[PDB]
Amino acid sequence: NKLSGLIAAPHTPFAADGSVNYPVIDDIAKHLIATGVTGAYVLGTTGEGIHCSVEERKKVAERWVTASQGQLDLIIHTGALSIADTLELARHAETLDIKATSVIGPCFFKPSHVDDLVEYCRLAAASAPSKGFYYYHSTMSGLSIDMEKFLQAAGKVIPNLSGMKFNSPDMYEFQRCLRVEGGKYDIPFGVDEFIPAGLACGALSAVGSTYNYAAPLYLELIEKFNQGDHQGVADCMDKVIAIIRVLVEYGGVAAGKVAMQLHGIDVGAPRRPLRPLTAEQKADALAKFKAANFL
Amino acid sequence: NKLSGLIAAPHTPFAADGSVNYPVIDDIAKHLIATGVTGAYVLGTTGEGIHCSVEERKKVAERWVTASQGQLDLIIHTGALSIADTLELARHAETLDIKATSVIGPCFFKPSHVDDLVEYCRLAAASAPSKGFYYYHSTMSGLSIDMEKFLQAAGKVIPNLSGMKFNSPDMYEFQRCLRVEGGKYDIPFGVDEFIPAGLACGALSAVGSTYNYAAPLYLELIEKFNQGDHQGVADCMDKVIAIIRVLVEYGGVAAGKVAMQLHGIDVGAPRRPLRPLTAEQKADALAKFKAANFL
Amino acid sequence: NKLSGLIAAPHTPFAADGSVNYPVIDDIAKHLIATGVTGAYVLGTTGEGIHCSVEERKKVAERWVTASQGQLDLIIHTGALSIADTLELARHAETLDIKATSVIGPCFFKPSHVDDLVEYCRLAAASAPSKGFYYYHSTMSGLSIDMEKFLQAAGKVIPNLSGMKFNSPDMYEFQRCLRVEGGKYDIPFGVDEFIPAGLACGALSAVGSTYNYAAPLYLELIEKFNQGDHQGVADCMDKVIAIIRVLVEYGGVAAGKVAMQLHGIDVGAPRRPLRPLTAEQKADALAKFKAANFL
Amino acid sequence: NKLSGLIAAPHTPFAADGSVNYPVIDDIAKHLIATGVTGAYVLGTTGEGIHCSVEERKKVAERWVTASQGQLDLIIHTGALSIADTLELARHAETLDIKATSVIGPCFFKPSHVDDLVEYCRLAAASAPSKGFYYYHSTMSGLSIDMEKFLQAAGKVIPNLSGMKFNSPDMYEFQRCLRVEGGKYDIPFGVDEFIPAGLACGALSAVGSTYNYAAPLYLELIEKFNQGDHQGVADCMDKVIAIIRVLVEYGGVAAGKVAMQLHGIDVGAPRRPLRPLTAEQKADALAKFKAANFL
Repeated sequence: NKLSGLIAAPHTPFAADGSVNYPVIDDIAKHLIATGVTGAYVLGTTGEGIHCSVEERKKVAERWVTASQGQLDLIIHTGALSIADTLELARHAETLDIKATSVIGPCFFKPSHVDDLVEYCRLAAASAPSKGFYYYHSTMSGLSIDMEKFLQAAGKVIPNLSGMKFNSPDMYEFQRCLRVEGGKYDIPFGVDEFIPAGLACGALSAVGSTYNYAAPLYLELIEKFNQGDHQGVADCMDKVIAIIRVLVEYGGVAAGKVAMQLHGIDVGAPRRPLRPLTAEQKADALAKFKAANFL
Repeated sequence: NKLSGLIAAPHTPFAADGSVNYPVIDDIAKHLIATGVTGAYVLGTTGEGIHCSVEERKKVAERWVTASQGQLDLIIHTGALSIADTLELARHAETLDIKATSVIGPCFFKPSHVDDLVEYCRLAAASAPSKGFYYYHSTMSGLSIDMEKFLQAAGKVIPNLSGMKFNSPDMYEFQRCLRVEGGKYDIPFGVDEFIPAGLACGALSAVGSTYNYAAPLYLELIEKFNQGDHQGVADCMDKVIAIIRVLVEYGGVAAGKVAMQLHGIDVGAPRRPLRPLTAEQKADALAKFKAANFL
Repeated sequence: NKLSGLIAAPHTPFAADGSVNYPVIDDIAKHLIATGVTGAYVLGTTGEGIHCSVEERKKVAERWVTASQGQLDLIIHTGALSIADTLELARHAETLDIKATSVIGPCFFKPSHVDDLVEYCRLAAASAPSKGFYYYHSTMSGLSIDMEKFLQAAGKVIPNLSGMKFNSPDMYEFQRCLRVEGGKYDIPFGVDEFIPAGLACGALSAVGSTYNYAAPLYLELIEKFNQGDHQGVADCMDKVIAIIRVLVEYGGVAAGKVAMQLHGIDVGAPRRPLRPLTAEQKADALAKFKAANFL
Repeated sequence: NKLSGLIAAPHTPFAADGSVNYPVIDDIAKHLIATGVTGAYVLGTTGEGIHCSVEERKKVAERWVTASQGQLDLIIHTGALSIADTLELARHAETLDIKATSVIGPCFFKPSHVDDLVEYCRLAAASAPSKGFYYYHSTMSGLSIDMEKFLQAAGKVIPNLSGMKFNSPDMYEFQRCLRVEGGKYDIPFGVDEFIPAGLACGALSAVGSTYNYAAPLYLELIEKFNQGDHQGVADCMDKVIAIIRVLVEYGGVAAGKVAMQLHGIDVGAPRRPLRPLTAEQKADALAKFKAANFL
């Protein structure tokens, strides 16, 4: 069963001292359900998964299950630089009522051959075997492996392979991945500000940080696209562009976290090494988000 | 005013000894006109302009004017690493019945500030003042200058600025450039294998190498896209993808030059430093182009 | 007290099933002491620190203390993508009889401003305050921050700053770092195959993987350098080059681990995602190490 | 046979309007001879060769022959993006009383295989067959070809191959190149700010821009290095570092051109696309050069 619609990549909320603020996960989940989002990609980049300890990540995933009350497709990102940590997280995720697990490409010792990336993913997927498995392809990992070649090789050895979260501007590679094995795999599209391109290139779902706080804007864009209203799509993209400008100026995680206050949710600052916003910067970011006129 | 439809970036034909084979330009131009292409972007990357001497480039541009008989919008790429060469080529282009001149970003001493790239373009545009002027933005130049900021700054000091040929996968930047100065500028889209993305993001024209030999395929794709026939676009992209695979395997210039034989035109090998294809490779490339089923 | 001489960056030994083989740490330590190495940089890149869990890393550091019996300067790399993990590791290292802790630059969310990298390091250093602190500068982290600027800023806020392990070919930057604050800081040089350059540019110590199994070769090179025997330095570098060729062919961690069998120590395979060597590759690597003629 | 000592890479002097100011070449050459420089690498990066037209480059090379009166080893850089230009420049250089020609790696269509770079060089060397031939390896070209493999392959098909100008921080690669074919080839070292590293790694000569105006400083550094006076080398490098800081702040070509005024020589501004210095910046750069205390 492939994903559909908008899947948020939610933040992990931190208290003033940087500890995980677990009850605020309930707030985020309720907001996602209310705004038409169909799922959550948990503890990925936007969720600062790699900023949390193994024990924090287990507790965050458990809280997402209880908070979502079966109303969201849940995908748990279990990736970490340590295979010990990854497999421990995968074994825990296997005990949860979730749709799938996922790992991003290791970004320090960078796999440079298809087979090496496949074997890393095979281990993670085999530790959560009764759940689906998505590779998380991100340009932030800096890998040079072609994702069509990866998907073809991984499909032969990972029996619970579901597909790939695609965080890359390479729309040619995206289209080739959609065609692997006769279209078998699920390739949720990961670049929010490319959404007209994703739709035109065959995306069935999109996973992204801005759907945490601007999902109705994108649901309107999708409807205008389906209705052939090209001017309406452009008008929606005026507002999408205005959002992205704030993320570029102030940092995607930091500014996106501030944006949650436009829905009454204080998810705290990012964790170091990410830089927090000053009070002046937070007020400027909120003002620019409001001027974007999407709420 | 603005370009429309498909603009081919034609090859420069070389004889067996590597000299320019000027009469074959007549053949290419007749083919472009016959297949519905509306213009030619001359002596760019596909045309190996930087592989030709100043005197060769002057004669090539003259031959395109004569060969096209007023039936193609002609844009002459005048860019070179030497400003002396660039301005000599621009002064010559100013004497020709052409639509516009254009320069690519200098790729050795790479401009790193907006104003530095603007001043280089300003000199080139001012030597062909009565023609339009397109900046050629290519990721091959390796510059880190944002194209929206460039276009805003360039518009203030280049009075014949027409816009920008956009050879980059950054669809967010593309959409911002389309919006500069209330949509004043012309931003032809340069990434053939992204054409559904470009169209969905507002492209009014496309400029590319594959329109030299597969224009009917892309004309059909554009028709299906304008009709909202999403499956039709994907079916066309099956064939586009098959073409691109051959260019990736054998080299874009080298394989595209071979593809011209499918229309009876021998444009020779690329010039060194580009590598020529062996007889066996040429035959394999032609077989793969035929199997792509676009003719 | 600045480091002196050769500091090995030891491997972490794994058993056949990938678990940590703690008693083999005793073997490595005894070999380092016997071959004239003065210290160990523990759980860095060569030690696959980021491949181990927090609990594994604590136990590995404890074993290095007991194994070394006060005969080695010990520097514990505590860096991890999670600040929670890093500070937990630093708090544990503070309880150990070691010289210093160290963190590498975070490589996913890459700090792009000096102050942001400084604050990350300040937190790690302040959790092991009674030990020295070395920043681990590695080109593998992909950061664009100038290390002289970093050291000048970090010196103002990190009171236990000792200096920097310098794993970069930028010998100009290296020389500037040696001069910060009148030469206050310790800059162990991290590129083994550059050692003549490091010596000529003022290095007082070198930290590296090849000193695990080839320390006498480099001790001879250093003596020849000090004695003005330029031909002897070149002759030693013939053998250094032969070693590096094997690391390039088969992987630095994987081939270096195999090299430990030339001293009777089986440190196992690298952990995934690093690729293990086949039996045929291991035999070829050992044969090439022996042909290098350094043992 | 092989170069020795310091080889300056001289500037090309431009008049106020950007035209070549040929008589100032006489001034530069007289200064180089007076200060003990043994050769000139002409129309390379520092000489802005790729900023000059073919006819300008011919006349510049002719002026260097006349101005130097047989007292400098002359190497003419003939490289250009167009093979037509390169071979025309090489044919002209073959008529001159010079030591060698040279080409830099093409930087737009980047050769990615050894044999492709070899064939480009082979053509350029074969058009000036009675002169030596140096490949110019520069990281500015952005090629990923290993220079030892290149030199081994090039030696088999280029009979007048002399060696390689080495502008890269990879001292391991440098040392391997020095060893090719039993040490046959000449590998002048191109990174001024690394000169202690180059000397320690076997350099017999250095080619660089700062030897245009600080040759006595580097002659003293070489003397101290050959004496094994490690503190003396470091004291000289204090002044080298101070020079390099000005080039980093204001641009290597732009600031180095200004530095020629410290010897009474006005070589003008760089050519566009390089940015000129304002009057205030020129005065600040000259003050910083004077404070470096090398004159």
